[PDB]
Amino acid sequence: MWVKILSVVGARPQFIKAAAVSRVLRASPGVREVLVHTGQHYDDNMSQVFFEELEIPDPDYHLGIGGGTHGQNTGRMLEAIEGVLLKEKPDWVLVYGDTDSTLAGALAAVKLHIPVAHVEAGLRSFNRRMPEEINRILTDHASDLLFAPTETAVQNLLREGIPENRIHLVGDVMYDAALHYGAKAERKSRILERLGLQAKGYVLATIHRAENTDDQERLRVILEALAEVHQEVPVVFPVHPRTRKRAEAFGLGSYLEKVVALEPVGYLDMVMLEKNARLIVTDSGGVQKEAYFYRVPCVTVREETEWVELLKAEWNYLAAPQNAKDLALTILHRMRTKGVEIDLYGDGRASQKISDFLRKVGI
Amino acid sequence: WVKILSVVGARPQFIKAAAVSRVLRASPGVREVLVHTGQHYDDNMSQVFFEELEIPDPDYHLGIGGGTHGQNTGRMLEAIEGVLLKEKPDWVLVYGDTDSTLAGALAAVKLHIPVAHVEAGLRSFNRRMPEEINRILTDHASDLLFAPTETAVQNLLREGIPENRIHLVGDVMYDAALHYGAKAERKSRILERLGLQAKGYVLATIHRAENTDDQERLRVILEALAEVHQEVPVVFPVHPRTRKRAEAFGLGSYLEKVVALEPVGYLDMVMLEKNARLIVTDSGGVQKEAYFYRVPCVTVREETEWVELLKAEWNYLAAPQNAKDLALTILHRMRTKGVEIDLYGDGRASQKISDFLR
Ligand SMILES: CC(=O)N[C@@H]1[C@@H](OP(=O)(O)OP(=O)(O)OC[C@H]2O[C@@H](n3ccc(=O)[nH]c3=O)[C@H](O)[C@@H]2O)O[C@H](C(=O)O)[C@@H](O)[C@@H]1NC(C)=O
Ligand SMILES: CC(=O)N[C@@H]1[C@@H](OP(=O)(O)OP(=O)(O)OC[C@H]2O[C@@H](n3ccc(=O)[nH]c3=O)[C@H](O)[C@@H]2O)O[C@H](C(=O)O)[C@@H](O)[C@@H]1NC(C)=O
Ligand SMILES: [Cl-]
Ligand code: NA
Ligand code: NA
Repeated sequence: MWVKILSVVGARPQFIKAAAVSRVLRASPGVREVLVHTGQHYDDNMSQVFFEELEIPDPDYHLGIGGGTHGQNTGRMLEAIEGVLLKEKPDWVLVYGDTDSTLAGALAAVKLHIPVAHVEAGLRSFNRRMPEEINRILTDHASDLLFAPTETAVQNLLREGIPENRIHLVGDVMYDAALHYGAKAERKSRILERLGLQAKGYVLATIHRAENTDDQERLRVILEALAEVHQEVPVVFPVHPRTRKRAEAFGLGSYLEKVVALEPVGYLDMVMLEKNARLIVTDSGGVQKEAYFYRVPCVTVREETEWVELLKAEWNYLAAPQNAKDLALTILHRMRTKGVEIDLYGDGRASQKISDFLRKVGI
Repeated sequence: WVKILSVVGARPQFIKAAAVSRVLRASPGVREVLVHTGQHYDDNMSQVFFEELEIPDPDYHLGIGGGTHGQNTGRMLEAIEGVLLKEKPDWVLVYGDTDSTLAGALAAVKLHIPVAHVEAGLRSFNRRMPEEINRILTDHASDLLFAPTETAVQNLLREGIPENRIHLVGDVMYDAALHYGAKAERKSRILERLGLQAKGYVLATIHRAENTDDQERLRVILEALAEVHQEVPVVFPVHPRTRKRAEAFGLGSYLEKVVALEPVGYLDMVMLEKNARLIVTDSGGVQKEAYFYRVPCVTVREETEWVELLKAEWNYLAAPQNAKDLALTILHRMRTKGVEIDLYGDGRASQKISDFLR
């Protein structure tokens, strides 16, 4: 009954998913966990704070890979992860989400015949210019187990020819995380006090996607829209490090001063900011869902989302950044809104469902 | 004019690329760029194809190979992208199903460079085969899928890939046989060199890992071929890895018993194929080629991706479970043939491909 299960994680949102899962595997008797941190997120506010606050053991391995092209990053990680797998020889490799790390892990494993399970499988944007879209498609096609969080994702995998018996709708482990760490956030966050905000008295924003930050006019559209909204309702913005580097390089730095621009916060503070906001504006996948978790209206600053159920339930609304004036107006309009009551993403036990499937599979 | 960059790493990919190159040189507004990833690198596994099939010197040799899946693929992924960044082609073409193919496709698609897969949609339905993974992942990464067969088309549709991205163009390896057949007739002296009479010998190639990494399977095969040899000469251009495995397991004496050769160039292979009474193989290319020349084929495997060849009775599967059983199957199939049928197209697969890229 001694099974070794190795998780590959590279970034903040993967650390959070792995926490939810690791919490449950830690209670599985006879399961040894190994964690490989690939190196993409290394700053202590992007990485270690997740390990501390979320109670995750330090990574068994730090590969320290990041900062180059898709080829460099992905190719160096593929070779580096495979080296770990030949030594650790796990029974299962878990990969999470849709980064270059995810694919590099799936691909390292599948060629060694090591069973791979994709946590958060079958999400599609249908925009292959997104690197994440390639990553999750190829990942999914290389996996033995596909842990789908929604029915859309199930349907996506069936339509690409993947057999039912490898597909499991288990819900979203990020809902487990919100459920299980909520009380701890409540008890230990002092972020509202420290910023001097009260409930329903601000708007929360995050923005980090390449399409939005790698293009000067697009980024300007966003920051100027945020500064405008700030006039009517205060705007709290924990700026991703790369979003700060890009704003700076572009001369848009002045705009961050016109809002409540913070550094990245940890999960417990993030939970309290999200729970207590009037509205959340984001280009993050995870924040989209978490907005819904706390029944706070969301605007997503993208041309599409993989989380289509949120749009359909009216909790989310897309606003591509074409014009600052219009984007501000949309944000203020949507602050007045609410979606319909509905249960998405499961019961908070997606991680237990995952654990059960891993041990009782037949390897 | 439009820039079309081809990634090739192995013998069969040089052959496929030869046929495609032949069309693209003659195309009005096409510049061709060629990347050799470095996977096959002897003269008899590489250079001989460039010389004999009139393939222009590659623009880049990456010189990668000989490591694990992780090493070869990751390093190819990094190096190929470096080339794509300099060259910025309009199309990337990848071929077959090796690690080179997947690395090429994945380098390109993240840079928004349209990828087209030459030989798309083949499936063994055994995902423990590395190339099965490679061609699945490649097909889902590509923009255009050049399928050689109906089965391949159906495989691609079943996986959700839209019919507007799927072109059944036949097989560029049929192009190559057709378009370099004369040349081979003119230049090849190998039958004479080896004292062989047309249709007085059997041709064998064996290189798949499931047959060469398993000592029992390889012994079964090499004993079977030695037995067959007693009835009708067996000629065997031995893949170098296959030689190494045979020597490693102590099976070198079975190679001595047949007419074992080193790998041969394509012109010699065409001549050996044409003129063989029967072909015994685990190669994908060679089983098709057997059919091209209406020579009965035995495939030493439990399945093949080329299922039409079994259906048409030109090919027959023979798993290497027992040396004498395998030999008897081989001798039995020598005096069979399959039905009249036209597979793999008319020899203008490459022309159809060229047209679609504009
Ligand atoms: C490339 C891309 O943008 N793909 C998607 C990407 O995730 P996300 O976009 O959500 O990145 P993030 O926003 O950095 O993190 C969110 C968390 O940080 C917390 N968060 C956020 C800010 C902060 O200051 N502090 C926090 O604790 C929040 O509370 C959240 O819990 O990578 C994910 C992954 O690979 O696993 C994919 O599953 C995912 N795909 C989908 C479809 O949602
Ligand atoms: C992993 C694997 O085995 N994948 C398959 C693999 O092909 P093959 O097995 O045919 O390799 P090979 O036999 O070394 O070369 C044949 C040629 O050599 C010539 N040949 C052969 C021997 C010789 O001594 N001299 C020659 O000129 C012959 O006349 C032939 O023209 O690689 C192909 C590729 O990636 O393009 C895949 O498309 C393919 N997948 C399928 C489905 O067939
Ligand atoms: Cl690096
Ligand atoms: Na659930
Ligand atoms: Na001999």
